[PDB]
Amino acid sequence: RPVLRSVNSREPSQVIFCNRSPRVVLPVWLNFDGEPQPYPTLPPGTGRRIHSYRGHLWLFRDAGTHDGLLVNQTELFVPSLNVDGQPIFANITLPVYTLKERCLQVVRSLVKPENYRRLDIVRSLYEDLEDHPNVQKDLERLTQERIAHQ
Amino acid sequence: MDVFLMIRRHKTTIFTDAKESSTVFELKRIVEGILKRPPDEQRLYKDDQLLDDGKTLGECGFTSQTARPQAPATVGLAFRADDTFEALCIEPFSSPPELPDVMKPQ
Amino acid sequence: MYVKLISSDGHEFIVKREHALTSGTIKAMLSGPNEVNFREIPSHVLSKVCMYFTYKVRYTNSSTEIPEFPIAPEIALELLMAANFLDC
Amino acid sequence: MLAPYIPMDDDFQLR
Repeated sequence: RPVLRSVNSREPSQVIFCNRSPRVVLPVWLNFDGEPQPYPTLPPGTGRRIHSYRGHLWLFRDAGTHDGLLVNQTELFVPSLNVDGQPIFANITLPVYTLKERCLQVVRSLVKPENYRRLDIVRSLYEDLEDHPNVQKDLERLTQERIAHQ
Repeated sequence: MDVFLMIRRHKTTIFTDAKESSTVFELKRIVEGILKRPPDEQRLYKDDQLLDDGKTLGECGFTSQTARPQAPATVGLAFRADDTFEALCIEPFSSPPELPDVMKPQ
Repeated sequence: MYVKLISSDGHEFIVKREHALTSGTIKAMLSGPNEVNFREIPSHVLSKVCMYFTYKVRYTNSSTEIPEFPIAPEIALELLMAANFLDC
Repeated sequence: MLAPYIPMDDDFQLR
């Protein structure tokens, strides 16, 4: 959607992606049409200089599972103009997952999807296991929260 | 500089936090409020080492780097008797069943 | 001040009341104007649940680097059922 | 329309 999208400012902004999580991080750039584009991943505890632009939008996920992550305590990161040539830091961290979500992550990392139904757990959880994290669904959710909050 | 702990005796365990700078005596005060036994009737341990009343938790070896919220450090607890010696005893938790085949690296 | 949770094998877990409220199930139970029995949950699971309460309270509303909440593969299914049951 | 890009540079460990 045009709501969540990068603006073609053409105004360079120096940024540093800092992975302060124990996950391999996938930076995702929202292009000019609001479509998510992947960028090189970051290993845990590593940082990297990025040449981005004022008004561009970024979000971050676990590279292998797409589990949600936060950047500077929030969902989206928007580069601003550099002051005194100081790069803008994008500190990526794990959010406090609910205990239920964390257990689902672990079970998913150990079980093949075609085997979920073989687990001796309550019926309702089968659906939860199958409803894995999805960036597209997140963008739609964020857009509703975005609009529907004014 | 908070340390997160599990104070255990027999089949009872108390989850609580304290400052690396607080003392063992102050930890006993916390226990007294919960289990109703004064500091002079309590024996606190880090493994098999009896912790002295006047030392800080830090001086005793507890550090926030190891005693974390999600993996608290264990503090053993024993109570005094007037003519007998109790002996530190921490009852083990239960054990889980075998990891289901579908969850094994197959 | 503190609430006592009882597991299936008789182990007693005493935690701060505010921490226990991390559980939506426990919050609703104590919302009215303490000892709570959860004798369907084994101690190897209830103990991890209490550690989760401490973790949630400490890291929520914090800008510090958050560590992973550890879950051994062999307790994952039971913990998942307890988290679902306790709403947390 | 200019997109983000990564300069050839050595990553650094977070201390």
